Amino acid sequence: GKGTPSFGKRHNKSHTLCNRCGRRSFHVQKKTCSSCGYPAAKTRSYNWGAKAKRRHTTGTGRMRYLKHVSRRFKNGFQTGSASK
Amino acid sequence: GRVIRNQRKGAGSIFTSHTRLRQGAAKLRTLDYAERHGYIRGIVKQIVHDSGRGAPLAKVVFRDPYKYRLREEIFIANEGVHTGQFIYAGKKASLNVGNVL
Amino acid sequence: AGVKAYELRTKSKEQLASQLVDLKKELAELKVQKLSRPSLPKIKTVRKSIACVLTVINEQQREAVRQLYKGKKYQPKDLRAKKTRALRRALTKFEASQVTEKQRKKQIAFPQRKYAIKA
Amino acid sequence: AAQKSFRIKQKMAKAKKQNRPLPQWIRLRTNNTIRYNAKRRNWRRTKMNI
Amino acid sequence: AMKKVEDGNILVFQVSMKANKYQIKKAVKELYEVDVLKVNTLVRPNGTKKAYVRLTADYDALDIANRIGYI
RNA sequence: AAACUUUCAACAACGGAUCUCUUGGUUCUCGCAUCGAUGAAGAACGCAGCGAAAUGCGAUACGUAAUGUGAAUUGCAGAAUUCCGUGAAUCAUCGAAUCUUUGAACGCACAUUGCGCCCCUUGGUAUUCCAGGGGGCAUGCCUGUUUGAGCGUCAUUU
RNA sequence: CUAUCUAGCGAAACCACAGCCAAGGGAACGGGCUUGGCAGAAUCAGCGGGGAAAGAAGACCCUGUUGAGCUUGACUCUAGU
RNA sequence: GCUUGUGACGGCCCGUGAAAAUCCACAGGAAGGAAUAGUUUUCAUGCCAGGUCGUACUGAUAACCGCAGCAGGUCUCCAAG
RNA sequence: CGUGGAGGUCAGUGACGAAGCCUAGACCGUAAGGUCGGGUCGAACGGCCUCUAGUGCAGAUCUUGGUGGUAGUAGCAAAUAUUCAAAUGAGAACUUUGAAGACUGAAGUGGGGAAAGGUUCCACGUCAACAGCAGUUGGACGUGGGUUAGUCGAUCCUAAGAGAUGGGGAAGCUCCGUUUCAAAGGCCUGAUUUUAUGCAGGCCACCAUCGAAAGGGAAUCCGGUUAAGAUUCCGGAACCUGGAUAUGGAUUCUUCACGGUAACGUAACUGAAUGUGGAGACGUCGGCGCGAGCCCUGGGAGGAGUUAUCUUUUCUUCUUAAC
RNA sequence: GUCGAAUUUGGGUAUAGGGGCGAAAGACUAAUCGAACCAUCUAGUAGCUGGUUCCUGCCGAAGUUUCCCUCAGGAUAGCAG
RNA sequence: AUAUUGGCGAGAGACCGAUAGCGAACAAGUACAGUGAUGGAAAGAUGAAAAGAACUUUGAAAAGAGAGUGAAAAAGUACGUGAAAUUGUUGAAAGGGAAGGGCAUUUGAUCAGA
Ligand SMILES: [K+]
Ligand SMILES: [Mg+2]
Ligand SMILES: [Mg+2]
Ligand SMILES: [Mg+2]
Ligand SMILES: [Mg+2]
Ligand SMILES: [Mg+2]
Ligand SMILES: [Mg+2]
Ligand SMILES: [Mg+2]
Ligand SMILES: [Mg+2]
Ligand SMILES: [Mg+2]
Ligand SMILES: [Mg+2]
Ligand SMILES: [Mg+2]
Ligand SMILES: [Mg+2]
Ligand SMILES: [Mg+2]
Ligand SMILES: [Mg+2]
Ligand SMILES: [Mg+2]
Ligand SMILES: [Mg+2]
Ligand SMILES: [Mg+2]
Ligand SMILES: [Mg+2]
Ligand SMILES: [Mg+2]
Ligand SMILES: [Mg+2]
Ligand SMILES: [Mg+2]
Ligand SMILES: [Mg+2]
Ligand SMILES: [Mg+2]
Ligand SMILES: [Mg+2]
Ligand SMILES: [Mg+2]
Ligand SMILES: [Mg+2]
Ligand SMILES: [Mg+2]
Ligand SMILES: [Mg+2]
Ligand SMILES: [Mg+2]
Ligand SMILES: [Mg+2]
Ligand SMILES: [Mg+2]
Ligand SMILES: [Mg+2]
Ligand SMILES: [Mg+2]
Ligand SMILES: [Mg+2]
Ligand SMILES: [Mg+2]
Ligand SMILES: [Mg+2]
Ligand SMILES: [Mg+2]
Ligand SMILES: [Mg+2]
Ligand SMILES: [Mg+2]
Ligand SMILES: [Mg+2]
Ligand SMILES: [Mg+2]
Ligand SMILES: [Mg+2]
Ligand SMILES: [Mg+2]
Ligand SMILES: [Mg+2]
Ligand SMILES: [Mg+2]
Ligand SMILES: [Mg+2]
Ligand SMILES: [Mg+2]
Ligand SMILES: [Mg+2]
Ligand SMILES: [Mg+2]
Ligand SMILES: [Mg+2]
Ligand SMILES: [Mg+2]
Ligand SMILES: [Mg+2]
Ligand SMILES: [Mg+2]
Ligand SMILES: [Mg+2]
Ligand SMILES: [Mg+2]
Ligand SMILES: [Mg+2]
Ligand SMILES: [Mg+2]
Ligand SMILES: [Mg+2]
Ligand SMILES: [Mg+2]
Ligand SMILES: [Zn+2]
Repeated sequence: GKGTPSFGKRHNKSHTLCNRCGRRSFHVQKKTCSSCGYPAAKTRSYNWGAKAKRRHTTGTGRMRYLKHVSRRFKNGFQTGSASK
Repeated sequence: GRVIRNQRKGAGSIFTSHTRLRQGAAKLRTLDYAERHGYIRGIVKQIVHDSGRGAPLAKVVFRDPYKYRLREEIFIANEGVHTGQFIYAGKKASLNVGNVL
Repeated sequence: AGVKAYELRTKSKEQLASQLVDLKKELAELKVQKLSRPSLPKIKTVRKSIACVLTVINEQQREAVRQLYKGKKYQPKDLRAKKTRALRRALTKFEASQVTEKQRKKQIAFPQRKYAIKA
Repeated sequence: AAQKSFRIKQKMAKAKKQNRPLPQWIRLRTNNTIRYNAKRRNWRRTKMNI
Repeated sequence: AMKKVEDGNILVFQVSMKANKYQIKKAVKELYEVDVLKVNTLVRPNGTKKAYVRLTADYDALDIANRIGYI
């Protein structure tokens, strides 16, 4: 055993989907995401994991608000309207 | 170079006591005014087996002196104690088997 | 070619609500038709008309609340200006221009003088 | 499992909806580097891993 | 679904995934002016929601479908 | 002698080298200072007449409003050509909005699209039950408000 | 049932170049070198002499101022007490 | 007779073989209670509502894991002569 | 000598063909190399003087990619086994139908499920790739269709355990601990109805929450129906929970029922706090009793098979849910 | 071999790397165990093995001395340009 | 005044030129592997313009042969050029247990110079 016959017994998931990152790294019994650290308030990341930081850092999503912050700054955070 | 078995026992992972079937901690009544000054009479309702304990336990029901209700206590049954026997606990209790003095 | 926001802005909120209901009925009819008809693109115009009507309705409601809260402090937070969080937390111009009495006295007495070297 | 969580069923629904070949009118667009659906998945080849 | 409309007096609707059976019943009643005997719902494998709305015997689902534009 | 083997050439294969390309990288320099409880970064799921993605967006869903430009978009279909016009566009700009489910993530939970409580309102006789709509209910801390606790303690009636 | 022959299908190990010997000498056991024996296309099934056949930078042994597991009044420390 | 449910028993233990939600009953006697009338939704009948998510199929010598349509592995119910 | 790039120069070469590549064609150099012709090709490139380097490959069990001989070779041999005909089709050992021969032999090669998968289910079209032969077939490819619940599950409960809070520790990420050294409370209602609430009569607490699709647990069955769903749809027939309710019944002039010696009976037959009790709720094995379903079997009422002979015969239908 | 109890087994749960777990084999801890896996420190160090890419011309060795925790290394003198 | 391998906006280079340069010039932190932490590719070029081959014919069909487009199909989306290994055909030659090499000449083929 310990090879092919043992691989036949693999039908119980150690991890499921994480609510925070969606990676299937949420350890069911530990109730902790091995990837993002949920439910810890901080997002898990390590300076030895530079590639993982790059995978999950700012700019890898769509930046729904941060993408417009810069244009708003350039216009000086104006508040009125263009006023034809 | 390895942590030996008696060392591993202290972490209490697989060396904890199997307490599922146990009847509860066998204890005398809380030492109160009635036992400190006179006595209180309880009744032996059941003499039961405790898992993991050789001695049988006696469930003894006393009246609550301050509230209308019954308080069940788990004594360790002394030999000769029987169900339906009246147990007397306190300073003024008699020198009879099963009494708490 | 759909509704125009400048046209909708001349209508009362009841007229806008009625037009919104009519546009929703029209969209429902159009998507019923879509199941049979192959590739009708008229649905997009009605969807954008619904969006325009909703935008104008919200503009009117928000302007009404702005008028209600005009002048008084503590307006609703979605009507307050959205600078950055740090910018909202920064000292106002009044603060950070506050000076102590001693400082004001000495800066009035000895301001930076204007001078030139002339030789 | 036939008794699945709604989250699982939502993921399977998305996978089913995206299990399709490339639309044929793409490959007619002006520049169109896209040749085929390179992200096509099949139940017999690559598992979703939830 | 059209067979259900013809034979079972049941209208088949795609409905909001957030809508429950009460909401489906009251929305069908308001939109189409019909009495609803029963609402059964399921979530299709494509992730949308399908409602089988059995109208009461007072109304004819084929007639309602003809009115609302799909025969 | 053929076949076969080997060598060379031509043509054809195999393969993708070379050459020439280059909306990419790399390094240097210059300038600027702007994320988030007013909900960020990130995630999930959705949204187009015909899209699986990338990109965009959020049930107002490849977008609404506003401003500028001034006639497109384009793979097809459709629409329009009044297009001498508050007006095309997958345009630019962008100050008004929307912004599903989440996420520091905030009613409680979450391997559940699970379970409450409060207010306003609508329907079912309906303050109590059920349902729909709208608005709410986290924690630490600060200032203040109100209601309180303690023979901690003052005065006063006594 | 294979092996075998056929239709279809169709890998791998391995491969400096290759493949007949005897003796000689030679890194002291040659497929090649020297001297002889010889030597005729293209091949099939078997076979286990040889290819000091393949498999793996010998695990034995030694060397390294290379480790590691383990032990002990080795040297130097240390949790605890 | 087989399978299965169940009953009353009997053997065994230095083993005596879950918990909680929940439901009922009893003790008690607070309170509320009748005469051109009071009492009772634990009796009968009658009225209304019951949301959300799952639900297809395989479950294995081809739908799972083992690089695969792999002689391996992977829990269980029914069970004819 | 040769290579990438740089300053200068030849007002160098070039779509009338740069570079590259191929060429048992020619020339120069001892050589590194250089030059020319021919073919191919399509957009750049070279001589000289200098500058500069990521500048020259046969090896490194080198790296990446590509390709051989081996070699049409090893082999495609476990799970008893196939055959005839027709249809379809360009094409049939392998598809479909029929016939025949076999097997699993109910601890199945049958009928369902749990985990897992995720559309593989089903239909239509369809064969380039995949099914180590084939293929008209397919778990493939393309396009669509399909999963209907008050009663089945989840949801709720707690189990081993997990884990906030109050606190304590830790520089800190965080750790401990789960009722603890905490002012940890909602629900009844006198009274209030300046408002059934605050003031105000009075009753109960040694504590979040998560943790079981096999434990606990409110309640649904039968018949029929689809290409594919069924305890979910349809038809009929029930039941539970929550709520609202009005009759009838019952009860009362001895106000809160009567009967039976009793065990107890009933259509009902007031009952707050508080307390107590029960159910939930429990091991295993052995024989014995009973039930259900199945098996076996008699008569009869049908249908089928064998019938040279024999066989009142062989096979088969004769059923009854929850409530 | 064993097959009714130190039995077999699903699911839930706990124990995590000098740690666990071990009816004890240094066994097992996801084909990994006399210290798992992943990333980083890290292009770790190597007196040791392998390789180290154009031509021609001229000159042209040493394996010896002394010292070294030196004996597969170096310094030093010698030989060479 | 100083720092700045992050962010935003710019200007550059004796830098690299698709096995190089960031891992990623492209739907690249993608596909895919792993329970997981993590690991992590390959992959640019028809042509000025699709003008992306009407039509005929053989074939069940894929396709072929023509025709046609185009400057070119010796550019046919298996697309610029199109090397080598390796391969087919054709032609030439040689061949008693390898082949290849050096010097020299014969023979065949081929060729420059004058
Ligand atoms: K070791
Ligand atoms: Mg192992
Ligand atoms: Mg586990
Ligand atoms: Mg314990
Ligand atoms: Mg349902
Ligand atoms: Mg938001
Ligand atoms: Mg010999
Ligand atoms: Mg010899
Ligand atoms: Mg040899
Ligand atoms: Mg010889
Ligand atoms: Mg021979
Ligand atoms: Mg042999
Ligand atoms: Mg041999
Ligand atoms: Mg060695
Ligand atoms: Mg070795
Ligand atoms: Mg040494
Ligand atoms: Mg050591
Ligand atoms: Mg049984
Ligand atoms: Mg089913
Ligand atoms: Mg099934
Ligand atoms: Mg089965
Ligand atoms: Mg598989
Ligand atoms: Mg360079
Ligand atoms: Mg040329
Ligand atoms: Mg050549
Ligand atoms: Mg060109
Ligand atoms: Mg180099
Ligand atoms: Mg090489
Ligand atoms: Mg070399
Ligand atoms: Mg090699
Ligand atoms: Mg290789
Ligand atoms: Mg063979
Ligand atoms: Mg074999
Ligand atoms: Mg066989
Ligand atoms: Mg057949
Ligand atoms: Mg048999
Ligand atoms: Mg048989
Ligand atoms: Mg099928
Ligand atoms: Mg095949
Ligand atoms: Mg085939
Ligand atoms: Mg056919
Ligand atoms: Mg299919
Ligand atoms: Mg149930
Ligand atoms: Mg804790
Ligand atoms: Mg729970
Ligand atoms: Mg259960
Ligand atoms: Mg079915
Ligand atoms: Mg029904
Ligand atoms: Mg009576
Ligand atoms: Mg040993
Ligand atoms: Mg190095
Ligand atoms: Mg010399
Ligand atoms: Mg050596
Ligand atoms: Mg690259
Ligand atoms: Mg290249
Ligand atoms: Mg692993
Ligand atoms: Mg190319
Ligand atoms: Mg050309
Ligand atoms: Mg080419
Ligand atoms: Mg070649
Ligand atoms: Zn996560």
